[PDB]
Amino acid sequence: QGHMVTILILTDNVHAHALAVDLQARHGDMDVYQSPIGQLPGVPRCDVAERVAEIVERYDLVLSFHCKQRFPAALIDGVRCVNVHPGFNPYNRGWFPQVFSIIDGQKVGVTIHEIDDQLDHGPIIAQRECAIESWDSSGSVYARLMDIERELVLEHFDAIRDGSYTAKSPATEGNLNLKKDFEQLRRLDLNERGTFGHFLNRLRALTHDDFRNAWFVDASGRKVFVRVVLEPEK
Amino acid sequence: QGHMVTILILTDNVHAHALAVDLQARHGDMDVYQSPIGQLPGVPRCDVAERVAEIVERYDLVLSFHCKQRFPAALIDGVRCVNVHPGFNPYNRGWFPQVFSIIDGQKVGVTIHEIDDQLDHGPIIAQRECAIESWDSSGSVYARLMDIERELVLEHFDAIRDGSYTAKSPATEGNLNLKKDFEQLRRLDLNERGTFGHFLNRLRALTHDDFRNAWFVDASGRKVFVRVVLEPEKP
Ligand SMILES: Cc1cn([C@H]2C[C@H](O)[C@@H](COP(=O)(O)OP(=O)(O)O[C@H]3O[C@H](C)[C@@H](N)[C@H](O)[C@H]3O)O2)c(=O)[nH]c1=O
Ligand SMILES: Nc1nc(=O)c2c([nH]1)NC[C@@H](CNc1ccc(C(=O)N[C@@H](CCC(=O)O)C(=O)O)cc1)N2C=O
Ligand SMILES: Cc1cn([C@H]2C[C@H](O)[C@@H](COP(=O)(O)OP(=O)(O)O)O2)c(=O)[nH]c1=O
Ligand SMILES: O=S(=O)(O)CCCN1CCN(CCO)CC1
Ligand SMILES: O=S(=O)(O)CCCN1CCN(CCO)CC1
Ligand SMILES: [Cl-]
Ligand SMILES: [Cl-]
Ligand SMILES: [Cl-]
Ligand SMILES: [K+]
Ligand SMILES: [Li+]
Ligand code: NA
Ligand code: NA
Ligand code: NA
Ligand code: NA
Repeated sequence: QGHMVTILILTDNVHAHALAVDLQARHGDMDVYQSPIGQLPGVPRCDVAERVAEIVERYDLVLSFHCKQRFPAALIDGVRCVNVHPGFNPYNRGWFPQVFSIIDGQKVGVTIHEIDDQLDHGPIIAQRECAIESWDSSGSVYARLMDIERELVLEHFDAIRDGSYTAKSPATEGNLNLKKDFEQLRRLDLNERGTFGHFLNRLRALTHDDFRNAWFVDASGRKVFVRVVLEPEK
Repeated sequence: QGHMVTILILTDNVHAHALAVDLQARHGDMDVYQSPIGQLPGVPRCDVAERVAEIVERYDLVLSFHCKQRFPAALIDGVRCVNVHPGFNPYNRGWFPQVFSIIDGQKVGVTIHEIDDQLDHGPIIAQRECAIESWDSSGSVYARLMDIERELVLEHFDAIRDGSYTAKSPATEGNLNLKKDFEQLRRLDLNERGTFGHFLNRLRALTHDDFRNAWFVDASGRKVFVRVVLEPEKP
């Protein structure tokens, strides 16, 4: 690779974009793009499936953040690809890890890994845990994860740039959540039974700033959105 | 007796006190005090238990506009006393009625009644139901209760003043909740089992603006306060 690694950053996430802009300031020989479905205003857009040859020619590393789908096989063939996933691989791989970890008690955190042909699966370069508190919501754990992502990436950047790491596969496969798994959690069945703790975990997992995630339908057919506000005694 | 009725209002609640002040424009011979329990800024105090004899001598009618001090027998027995109560008697008498009605499905509303030795008991002069929607909390219901209280009082004030009504006791005793019943409800047991509906009713019942009412203790012993935000979908 040597001393001049040309880097393509791909992300649709607002925090990771901001981090990428800081990396570009440090690195220089870097372009930062979003996908055809990103919502970052003014950020150049790249359809990776259609631009493979061009990417393989121009860049020495592709560094994605919070990637949701597989890369083209040819891209993997042609160029080193690394992803930054805001989960603790291999637990709750896939969509919105802290939502699922609030519910199931698995670790959450940030994982830098090589990209293979399974989602959030390839060999791990670096990772960092984020402890979840009994008062946390999705929103509050996520803000900490974004801080962790920044710290972790900045710590390991030169090694990622230089390829001077040796990544290691996780010992187990873990589990994967899909977009549809999140959507399925949103509907609250008023007749569902459980413990109060189970229900509070559900609510706090679906609480993320003012997103209208959780809803129920009342006996008259009216939909009602729900979120919780949790505050530890101090 | 119209203007010849000399009225005392005892009130410990900001909304009820504002209503009392408004009534003072409609009726000259009316005094407004808070009890020793009140924390209303600038409002003069009257200790009802110490001042019973003078109250009975000087007034023709005593109104409790959410007075927190219990009226002793000598007061209630010696002058007509009327309560304006933010519950629908005889259901969930006593403390914070809408909290308990959100959970149990009993009616809530406002009741104006003559006072006797029991709490929120006695002949009903007027009352009005407040509906509770699936998205309501204690705070949202209570705000409507204060609007209902103002409506009902303004409607019935002349009859109340003059004692011209024919009041009727409720046919059943209903049920009574005290401050301790609310303190106990506050604490959420994480191992309690129930329906999601039942749980949401508990949380919204304990949700009232930014009051830190509901709490649980986590596995490590840390207390955590909880409230819910419910928003119905707009058409
Ligand atoms: C102090 C306190 C209040 N609240 C809410 C629920 C309450 O219904 C509402 C108003 O509270 P408050 O203390 O102004 O209570 P009031 O509305 O003045 O009524 C209380 O006193 C009257 C003398 C009695 N007739 C009532 O039955 C009793 O509920 O605020 C809370 O949710 N938590 C609280 O700690
Ligand atoms: N005779 C009488 N009947 C009433 O219905 C009545 C009065 N007086 N006076 C004004 C007001 C008093 N209302 C109440 C309502 C609830 C409690 C109550 O829960 N008491 C608790 C102790 C409360 C504390 O520790 O702060 C108890 O355990 O008795 C007390 C007074 N009131 C109607 O509105
Ligand atoms: C899109 C979306 C996100 N979120 C929360 C959970 C996500 O972890 C967080 C960040 O969302 P987003 O930036 O879409 O996801 P990512 O971290 O995968 O780039 O926002 C919701 O709660 N509801 C939603 O509908
Ligand atoms: O209520 S909706 O889910 O339909 C719209 C969500 C709007 N907000 C999402 C969260 N951002 C803040 C970042 O989480 C503000 C806009
Ligand atoms: O958090 S505490 O419950 O100790 C105190 C909260 C005080 N707030 C009560 C609600 N009012 C608004 C009126 O309902 C504002 C202050
Ligand atoms: Cl949040
Ligand atoms: Cl169960
Ligand atoms: Cl409220
Ligand atoms: K290949
Ligand atoms: Li009362
Ligand atoms: Na290349
Ligand atoms: Na008189
Ligand atoms: Na005086
Ligand atoms: Na008298």
